[PDB]
Amino acid sequence: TEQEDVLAKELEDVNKWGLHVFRIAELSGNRPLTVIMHTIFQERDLLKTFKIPVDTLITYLMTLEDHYHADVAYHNNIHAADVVQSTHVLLSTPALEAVFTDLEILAAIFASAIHDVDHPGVSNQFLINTNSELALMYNDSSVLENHHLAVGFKLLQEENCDIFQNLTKKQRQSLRKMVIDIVLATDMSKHMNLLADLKTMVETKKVTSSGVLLLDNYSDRIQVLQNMVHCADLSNPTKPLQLYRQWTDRIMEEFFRQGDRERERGMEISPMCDKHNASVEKSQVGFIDYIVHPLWETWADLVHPDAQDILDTLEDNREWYQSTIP
Amino acid sequence: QEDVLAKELEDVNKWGLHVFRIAELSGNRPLTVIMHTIFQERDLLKTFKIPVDTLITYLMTLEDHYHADVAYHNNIHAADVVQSTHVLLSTPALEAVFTDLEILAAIFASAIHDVDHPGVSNQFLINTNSELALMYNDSSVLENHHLAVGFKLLQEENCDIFQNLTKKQRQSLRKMVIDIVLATDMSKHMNLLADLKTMVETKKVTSSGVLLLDNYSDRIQVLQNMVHCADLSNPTKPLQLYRQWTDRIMEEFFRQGDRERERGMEISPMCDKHNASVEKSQVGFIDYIVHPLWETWADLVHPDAQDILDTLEDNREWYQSTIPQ
Ligand SMILES: COc1cc(C[C@H]2C(=O)OC[C@@H]2Cc2ccc(OC)c(OC)c2)ccc1O
Ligand SMILES: COc1cc(C[C@H]2C(=O)OC[C@@H]2Cc2ccc(OC)c(OC)c2)ccc1O
Ligand SMILES: [Mg+2]
Ligand SMILES: [Mg+2]
Ligand SMILES: [Zn+2]
Ligand SMILES: [Zn+2]
Repeated sequence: TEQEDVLAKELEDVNKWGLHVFRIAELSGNRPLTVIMHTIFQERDLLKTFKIPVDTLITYLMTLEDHYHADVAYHNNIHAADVVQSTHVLLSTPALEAVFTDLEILAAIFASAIHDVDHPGVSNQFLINTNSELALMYNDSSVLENHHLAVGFKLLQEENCDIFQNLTKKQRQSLRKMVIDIVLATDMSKHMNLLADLKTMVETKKVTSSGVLLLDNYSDRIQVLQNMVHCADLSNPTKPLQLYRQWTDRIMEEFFRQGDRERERGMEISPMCDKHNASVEKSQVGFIDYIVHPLWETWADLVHPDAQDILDTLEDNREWYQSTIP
Repeated sequence: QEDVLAKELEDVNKWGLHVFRIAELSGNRPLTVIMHTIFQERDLLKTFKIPVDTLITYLMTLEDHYHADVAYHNNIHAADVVQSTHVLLSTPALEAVFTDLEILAAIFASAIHDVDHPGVSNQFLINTNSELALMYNDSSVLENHHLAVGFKLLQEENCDIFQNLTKKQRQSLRKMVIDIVLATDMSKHMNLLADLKTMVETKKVTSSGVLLLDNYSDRIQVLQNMVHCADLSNPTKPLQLYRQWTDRIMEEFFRQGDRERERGMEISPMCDKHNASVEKSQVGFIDYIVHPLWETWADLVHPDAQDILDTLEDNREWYQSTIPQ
């Protein structure tokens, strides 16, 4: 119960950017997704709101967590827990106070939890180019993301796993649609289109008399949730450096293992996946400059000035990686 | 009785092929015999080095994955859509538009476009929480499944009709086939029609009247609308054919409505056998869907679709006359 006390203390940071998610994974016995989701559901009163039995929540979360691969270095249950917790912090931003309903909040957190389930540790392009069964099933289109949704939803049908058993039919239908719309938007090939649309929304943004974002139709509401989860998914370089560097080590391992499979198959090796011709530091600076900072600066504009500290951390971490190059 | 079948197959280039007769005379293999005939007529076996035995083995296996107990979405419909696409690809206004790989993709897409169809709609599959809708996240559920089956069957023994295509050819063909079949999702009708109207408004032609389509986006949109028109071509056929298609779709609709009734769900439009108006539904279908679509097609290929449009308007007038005052 001493370990349990230490875990509880660490979970006190669940509302903070920079939670010690790797320490939570160890202290929880490799159940970071289960314990962070349960803590967040308690913090947001979601079990009471949606009449979710606690044993059903825990059973589902444990089964979902089991369907992340413990043998992939990056796209595992720790990444899922991190994206869940990051989405939870973004949802609490002052610019969004009272903007989303409880069902939308539930959808965004559930989408984050399932968004990479059963990820094999290789990209959509690799699955397409190797004629995989997954790419055959999904017609080369959002292959991974369609699979993560189908698994996340199928698991609700296992014994004592239907956490949505007490929602109305209309609530379940709406939640299902929003979860699909959010996870499909995490397909990395959609990033540019998603950001272009977010930029349009910032350029045209409306704020209520209370100072919060005005979102008066489904398209705008879902677009904000899609970009929120995509920011959470691309949040590693915005975290304190000791967390960011562990994420870099993990993604590089997954990339290099994919590159080794590509090399052995005589395929051209994907960018950043050739361990014999890699520049990890240049690759992080490029990732920040071309992808992560454009996205996060736009998100920070949407919610100005709420995300200023996050953006400042991203910029400091860019400067740090750059300083290692010369 | 291969002589009568060969005679019937001599009409493979004509709108109004006796496809039901062919289905009967071929021992319920219209898809195989019509695909084979078209591949010969277009010299596709030589062009793509397709071994004839592989072609037949694949076609028979694909045909077997259409359900024999579904009245409309079966192998006869697949064969009809194939042959209708084959005729549309020969529209004079489209001469020189499409490459041989694009022709191959449109015909293969038509052949597979409804394979393994269970005889119920996407909305039925979604609202019944079916395994198919769970797999495909409620999005083009049937059409994703038809593509996955159609491609998976190429992996059966002696079924890889594309074995001698180059690697780039196979990649391009696969993408085009996916783009075409997913566009056959009926819920996309208005979007496709909009694309088609835009292409008509901005159409570039030679001084002969031949369409010039420079970019892939425009050409795939033409092929999407072409296969969609073929899919929605029953009311533009000779009336004796059209009336058989109406009988078949109504049987399939009513069976869906019977399953819906027994499961106590709301019965979909046209699916309630105790409350149906078959003839009014056909006139409505032509007025709101098939005629707008085919008139826009006819504008795109003006004036080469005028006989097809003529037949459609004749058949509309006939069905209207069957509705009493
Ligand atoms: C959307 O843009 C990109 C997407 C991708 C593929 C993504 C994926 O599939 O899993 C994660 C990958 C994003 C990523 C996360 C953490 C990183 O470092 C900690 C990192 O380093 C390069 C890259 C690569 C490069 C891109 O530019
Ligand atoms: C795109 O618009 C619609 C689509 C649909 C659903 C389609 C489908 O899934 O299978 C075939 C159906 C089209 C169809 C074909 C032949 C017909 O009669 C010979 C017919 O009669 C009503 C309707 C129904 C109504 C529509 O208006
Ligand atoms: Mg993902
Ligand atoms: Mg279809
Ligand atoms: Zn992810
Ligand atoms: Zn069809």
